[PDB]
Amino acid sequence: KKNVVAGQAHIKSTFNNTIIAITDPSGAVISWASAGTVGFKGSRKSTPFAAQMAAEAAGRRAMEHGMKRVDVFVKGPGSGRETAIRSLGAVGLEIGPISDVTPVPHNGCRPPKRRRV
Amino acid sequence: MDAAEKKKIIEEYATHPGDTGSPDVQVAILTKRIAELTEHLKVHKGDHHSRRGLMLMVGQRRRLLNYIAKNDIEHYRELIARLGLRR
Amino acid sequence: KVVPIKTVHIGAVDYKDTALLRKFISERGKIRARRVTGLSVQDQRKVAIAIKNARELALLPYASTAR
Amino acid sequence: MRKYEVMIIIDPTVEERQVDSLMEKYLKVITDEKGTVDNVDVWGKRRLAYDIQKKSEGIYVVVNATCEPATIQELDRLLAIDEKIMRTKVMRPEIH
Amino acid sequence: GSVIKKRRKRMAKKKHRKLLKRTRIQRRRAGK
RNA sequence: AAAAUGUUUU
RNA sequence: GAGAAUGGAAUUCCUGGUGGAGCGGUGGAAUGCGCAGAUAUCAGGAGGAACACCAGUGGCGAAGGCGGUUCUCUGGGCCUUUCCUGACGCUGAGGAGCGAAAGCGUGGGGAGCGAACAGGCUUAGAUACCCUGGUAGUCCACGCUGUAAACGGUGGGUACUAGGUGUGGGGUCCAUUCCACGGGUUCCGUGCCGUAGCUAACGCUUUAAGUACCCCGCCUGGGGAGUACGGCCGCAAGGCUA
Ligand SMILES: [Mg+2]
Ligand SMILES: [Mg+2]
Ligand SMILES: [Mg+2]
Ligand SMILES: [Mg+2]
Ligand SMILES: [Mg+2]
Ligand SMILES: [Mg+2]
Ligand SMILES: [Mg+2]
Ligand SMILES: [Mg+2]
Ligand SMILES: [Mg+2]
Ligand SMILES: [Mg+2]
Ligand SMILES: [Mg+2]
Ligand SMILES: [Mg+2]
Ligand SMILES: [Mg+2]
Ligand SMILES: [Mg+2]
Ligand SMILES: [Mg+2]
Ligand SMILES: [Mg+2]
Repeated sequence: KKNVVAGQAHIKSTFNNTIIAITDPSGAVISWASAGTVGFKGSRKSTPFAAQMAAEAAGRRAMEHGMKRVDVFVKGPGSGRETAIRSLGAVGLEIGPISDVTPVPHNGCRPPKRRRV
Repeated sequence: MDAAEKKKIIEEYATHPGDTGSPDVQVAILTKRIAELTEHLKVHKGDHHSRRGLMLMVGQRRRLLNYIAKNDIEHYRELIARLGLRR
Repeated sequence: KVVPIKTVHIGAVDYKDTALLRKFISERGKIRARRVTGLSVQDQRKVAIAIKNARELALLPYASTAR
Repeated sequence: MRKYEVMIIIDPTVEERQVDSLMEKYLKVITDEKGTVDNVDVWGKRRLAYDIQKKSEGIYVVVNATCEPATIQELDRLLAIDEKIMRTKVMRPEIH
Repeated sequence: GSVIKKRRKRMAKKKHRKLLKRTRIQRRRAGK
């Protein structure tokens, strides 16, 4: 529809799945994907291959929306971060300053209780 | 206790001009410190550690007064009469 | 160990003086550990307090983030 | 009569003259009661390491003043109640 | 310590506290 | 990943 | 240690933009949330709580304990050659105070967390573990309670009895400086190794669990039982004595 050219990427990879959001540098999201959106569901949507699929799908849809090289910010203690980075590279668009936008409390709020598995 | 009234107390309770550590001087200094800390505690009733310091000062002054009274009872009476009459 | 990290001297700390505080702040924006900064305990404490004051007073970033 | 160092971050929209007027009036309220003012340094306009009240820059002032604790507290409350100063800090270097 | 001693005392205390909880009302009606 | 128990011989 | 102001990140909620099918969660799931636009993403705002890095092999406190910054108020410790007093010391039954957390009372606050609780899973059952929710509480003010594996499971004081080696604090000395790097030395901490010695052994060993002296608390087989009766304390829970 509209050519945004520059854009940027947000790669939120948690212990449960991976979410990729291609957005206008104004912050408005242009396209998005996740392991749940591209097929996988449940435990098997935490795999790096699921992040691969979701990242390439989001990149492709941003491409037919007309979006060139990306500045990427990654966040979360997931496993699909790098793999999604490669996926964006493979679909093909220049990747810039991989960030570390993941948050970190200064103690702050109390974390939930330790699991007793 | 900016050392000004401390030196004043030392000189006006000293037994002789060079005296700076006799029980009379010590009791006078301790009493002034107890008064100041009592005012501080009245402002901050929750300062338990400072209150313990105050109790330590009270006990130290009590032992010094006990020594003074054991040696010279009339001197003890004069000292406490100057210093709050021991109420 | 830590003796090979020679003890470093700084003189006055002076939280206003950003040069030393930059020398002791990490590339990410954090305060460097003692075993890597090579400071005495007292100098390290003064440097940490000065870094915190400069952070609160806008002379230093709380975190430099992207390099 | 202790000595203090107040660092003041003034809104960047100030362009001279009125910054000096504010400094003069605050130094006046310091000096009304035996409070000597050792030094006033205006660093000028500097970029803030992070945004303060939506402002990317600020005017930096350093006031070295010898005065009483009550006077310095009253100066601090004036600077707080003022709406034209972004931030204030009152250091008391124990040695100098 | 073999922890067995602490476990024995633990069970005795817990049983007595359960007795107090179940007989709380009667004690305050007539007794301690 | 959870996954209990083991009367009385002489 | 107490008081007051105040800083930034993060969580949650709110408002708006963007965008669209899931999100979340687990061993695997589901409950749950979501086209009434969630998750995500950006901007703005509100609010409560805790203070990354510094930060441990460390510091302080009688103990319990103590970590954003600044100011105000305040306690104790350490060192020093001179100075002062001249045994004023030590310990301390009863007594008094302080005393984590949970708990209680009145009022406030409430983001996150989270007993109870509800639901989903697992299971022979699951009044559990795990998951989604979630109230007291956690927070503040003023009281109350007075108990902990409140432990170094080691009462306080003092003198003496190989060393070796880290580290925290104050001096002082030296050479080059006329800083400091360095070495020494001294006083006070705080660890590790280790001799004599001690111990049933494990281990302790100048920070004693060694050799001694002073004072206090306490023990006398395991259960019954720190329970009953009585008394005291408390609003209650209960605590103390036993
Ligand atoms: Mg308070
Ligand atoms: Mg840490
Ligand atoms: Mg340690
Ligand atoms: Mg003499
Ligand atoms: Mg008592
Ligand atoms: Mg509590
Ligand atoms: Mg309450
Ligand atoms: Mg209430
Ligand atoms: Mg739960
Ligand atoms: Mg303890
Ligand atoms: Mg005991
Ligand atoms: Mg004792
Ligand atoms: Mg002993
Ligand atoms: Mg030692
Ligand atoms: Mg023994
Ligand atoms: Mg009882």
